[PDB]
Amino acid sequence: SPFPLTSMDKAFITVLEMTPVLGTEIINYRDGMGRVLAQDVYAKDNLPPFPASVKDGYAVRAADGPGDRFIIGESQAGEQPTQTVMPGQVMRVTTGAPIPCGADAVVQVEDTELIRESDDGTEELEVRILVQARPGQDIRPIGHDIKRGECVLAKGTHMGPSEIGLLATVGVTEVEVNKFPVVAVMSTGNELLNPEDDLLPGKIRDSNRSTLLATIQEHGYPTINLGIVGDNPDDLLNALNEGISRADVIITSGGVSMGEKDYLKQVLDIDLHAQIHFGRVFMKPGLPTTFATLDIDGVRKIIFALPGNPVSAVVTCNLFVVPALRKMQGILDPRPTIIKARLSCDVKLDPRPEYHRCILTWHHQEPLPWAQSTSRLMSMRSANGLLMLPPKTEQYVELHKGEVVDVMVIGRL
Amino acid sequence: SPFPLTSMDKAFITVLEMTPVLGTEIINYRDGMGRVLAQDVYAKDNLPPFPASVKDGYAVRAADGPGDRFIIGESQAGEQPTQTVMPGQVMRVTTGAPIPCGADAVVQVEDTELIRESDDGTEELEVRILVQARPGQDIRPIGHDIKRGECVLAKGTHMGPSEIGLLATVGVTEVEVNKFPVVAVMSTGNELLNPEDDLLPGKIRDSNRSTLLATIQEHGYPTINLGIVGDNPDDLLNALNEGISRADVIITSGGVSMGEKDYLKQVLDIDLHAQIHFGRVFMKPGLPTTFATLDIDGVRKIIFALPGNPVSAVVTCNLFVVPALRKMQGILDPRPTIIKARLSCDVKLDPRPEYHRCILTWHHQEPLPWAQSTSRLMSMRSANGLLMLPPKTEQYVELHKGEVVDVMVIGRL
Ligand SMILES: Nc1ncnc2c1ncn2[C@@H]1O[C@H](COP(=O)(O)OP(=O)(O)O)[C@@H](O)[C@H]1O
Ligand SMILES: Nc1ncnc2c1ncn2[C@@H]1O[C@H](COP(=O)(O)OP(=O)(O)O)[C@@H](O)[C@H]1O
Ligand SMILES: CO[C@H]1O[C@@H]2O[C@@]3(C)CC[C@H]4[C@H](C)CC[C@@H]([C@H]1C)[C@@]24OO3
Ligand SMILES: CO[C@H]1O[C@@H]2O[C@@]3(C)CC[C@H]4[C@H](C)CC[C@@H]([C@H]1C)[C@@]24OO3
Ligand SMILES: [Ca+2]
Ligand SMILES: [Ca+2]
Ligand SMILES: [Ca+2]
Ligand SMILES: [Ca+2]
Ligand code: NA
Ligand code: NA
Repeated sequence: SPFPLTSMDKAFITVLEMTPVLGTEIINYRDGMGRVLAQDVYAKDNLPPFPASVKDGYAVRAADGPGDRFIIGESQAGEQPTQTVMPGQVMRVTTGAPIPCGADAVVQVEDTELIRESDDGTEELEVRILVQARPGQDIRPIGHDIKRGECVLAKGTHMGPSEIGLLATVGVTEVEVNKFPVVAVMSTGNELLNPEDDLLPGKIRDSNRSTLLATIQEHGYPTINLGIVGDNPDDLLNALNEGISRADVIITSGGVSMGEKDYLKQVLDIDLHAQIHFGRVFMKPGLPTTFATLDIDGVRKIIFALPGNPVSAVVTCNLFVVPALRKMQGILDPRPTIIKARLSCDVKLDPRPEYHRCILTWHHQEPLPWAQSTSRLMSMRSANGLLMLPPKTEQYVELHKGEVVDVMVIGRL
Repeated sequence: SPFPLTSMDKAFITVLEMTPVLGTEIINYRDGMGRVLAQDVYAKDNLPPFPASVKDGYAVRAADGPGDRFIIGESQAGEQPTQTVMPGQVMRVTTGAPIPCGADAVVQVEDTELIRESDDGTEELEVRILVQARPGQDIRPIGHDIKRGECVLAKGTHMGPSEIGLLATVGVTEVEVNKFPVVAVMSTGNELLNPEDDLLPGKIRDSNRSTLLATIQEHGYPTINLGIVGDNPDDLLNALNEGISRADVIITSGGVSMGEKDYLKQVLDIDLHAQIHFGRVFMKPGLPTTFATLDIDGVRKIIFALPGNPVSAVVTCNLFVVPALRKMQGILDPRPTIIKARLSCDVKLDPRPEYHRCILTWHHQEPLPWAQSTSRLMSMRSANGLLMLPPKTEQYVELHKGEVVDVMVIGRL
């Protein structure tokens, strides 16, 4: 128009406020990594479901005290005992085996001495108990860890390996979760060739599509590759319509500044009738970043039209797209983690808030990491942070090596 | 035997020293996430491959100075111009378009005023240049960003999205990388049922297999599910032989303490003829953790026999297995990231170094994160750290809330 310069705060809040939460589906628990539960999950059994030994040793009567005992048998892991321990008797137990009737404590083998075994040294017959056990010692009573009827996982839980293991424990193998967003990515520009092409005069290879798709995939979301689209409104409209049909989220790059052949914003508004919430952001890089929604058939589609410059595209993808995707897949607080780190070099501040990929490194002595902006060993590592520099003011015009700055985590630390 | 209590330092060093690096394979660049390059990668083209405009504006002769100029045409993105700019002339350019012959600078449109356009307002004819440009301004010369013949990625680089984008840029779509390890996981114990089973007397559901497989999958490595194996040497040997055939790494859990039906270490030594490098570790939890190698047909197989206790299994998997897998897939320094964090509560120290899953959280004010050991909102989050508590000494017997401790990162922050 030009569109108003939207502040970074307002643009980010607008993305989260306008992005929908996807519907739910039932999945197998093994497919639950990174999913958010849409239901509370309850145990239908006690854990342990029988009183269970914590130790290799003997199930005893605490009231017998220390002394010499006849071993009446062994409680085997996986088998309910049938014998009752009576005074002067014990039963051998292993870790995880059930406690027999008549015993109220376990004495670990280290607190015993063997007296007699069968001539074939395969059976223990008599043992000396060297300690006074307390009732209940080294036994997990029924339900000690989980009780039947207990809610073991709450709706809203963002699951990792231990939550999957908990579902396995309680036998809840099918769970309701939010869907993951399907994200379509297209590149735009008459100068672009595919990565697989040799160069032709006036042309370059499309890198943004690969970088953006890889970024989305790294977060676990399914993607659709919509290819390269030329700088013309008909082709852009057709590609957007395909994205809308096939995906929940459409990411484009290129064609969002005010250039003679930058058509995306016109197509979004005039042809698609999408609502453009912002078309410029007061940020460096990323000035022409554009965010639109399209409500069709009771469904809200999300469209990010990112800048064409490759660094701008990947930075703005991490700032705006990834948090939106996290909200869509049901994460209750979708904001990225921000950590404090020390600047590795002096920096002159821009009037705009400025963002730069960096590598966070901890030195085993120092409490704060260093942020090295993108060495023989550092060239081996991928960026895992986005430095977040404050706007310059009449007071603060520069920051110095060692000073503390905010860094958004964008990769595995 | 019992096996010697191996110090944590020695056990960890032994794992890394004895673990092999896998062989290489050629992959498509799109499949490169998390891979390590086994070759240097070179650009075969310049970037840009033509002198490219940084701006929407006009390609000018700097020597003409400011003034009124005839527009002789437009350089289009993706098209080599054919006209030569002569004195008193300019050519319209867009960002990324080639600079025509005869021009040596770009003046952005904001530093100009239009004089005349065609009656049909679709063609600019005459423009006022308001600034004195410097030769080269707002042009990326050929090779400014990447030069033909330049090494753009070194062998040993652990690739993320931006490295994939760089491969796309230079058109190197096939790259040599280290293989990922195939990791087989089995559970052991006569008391175990599958997650899909209803409980039977004396039995519990196998959770370790799910938790361990999910942990490995979270790191991107292919897995093989070897199921549940009973406490008997024949079945254990057969399952290990299947793992050895199908996988690079075999993980078991259970059956590694000194109990009457704990057979794994006997099978590994006597039947498989594997070399057990350690069979106990002075750590809490994880005392019976076992690490073995098996050299067969010039190939080194890796076997981790982890403790059966579910918390021990997941802790020891993160401490020993994940670093080994990182070395196998070619990461040069496979050690996890260790960060400094503040303890959320007082802790009594054990004679053994102690490890506990926790959640790291940053508060937007404070420089160090807090480590909360595994709240309405915190129950929504998965563990992302492993607290690393030091052994007790005659001097240090306890640590207090707020004191700084080491935390190993085990999840996305
Ligand atoms: N997919 C892409 N891969 C690599 N470079 C790109 C890609 N798309 C655009 N570019 C380049 O980025 C720069 C800006 O492109 P442009 O389409 O003008 O972005 P915008 O108009 O959104 O600011 C140009 O140099 C252009 O060639
Ligand atoms: N896969 C599993 N899932 C859940 N619990 C398990 C699993 N394997 C073993 N356990 C339990 O862990 C505890 C220790 O098992 P055990 O086989 O004695 O380990 P180890 O001998 O290696 O110390 C027992 O209570 C046992 O039932
Ligand atoms: C409202 O926008 C402000 O908060 C936001 O939330 C968080 C918690 C998360 C990171 C970051 C968000 C990605 C962009 C906006 C900035 C700030 C400008 C951001 O910083 O910190
Ligand atoms: C040699 O073992 C010591 O260093 C190791 O390396 C690092 C850098 C990485 C984490 C951790 C490793 C997983 C276990 C051993 C500890 C220590 C006991 C560990 O701490 O810090
Ligand atoms: Ca363009
Ligand atoms: Ca443009
Ligand atoms: Ca067992
Ligand atoms: Ca055991
Ligand atoms: Na930009
Ligand atoms: Na253990």
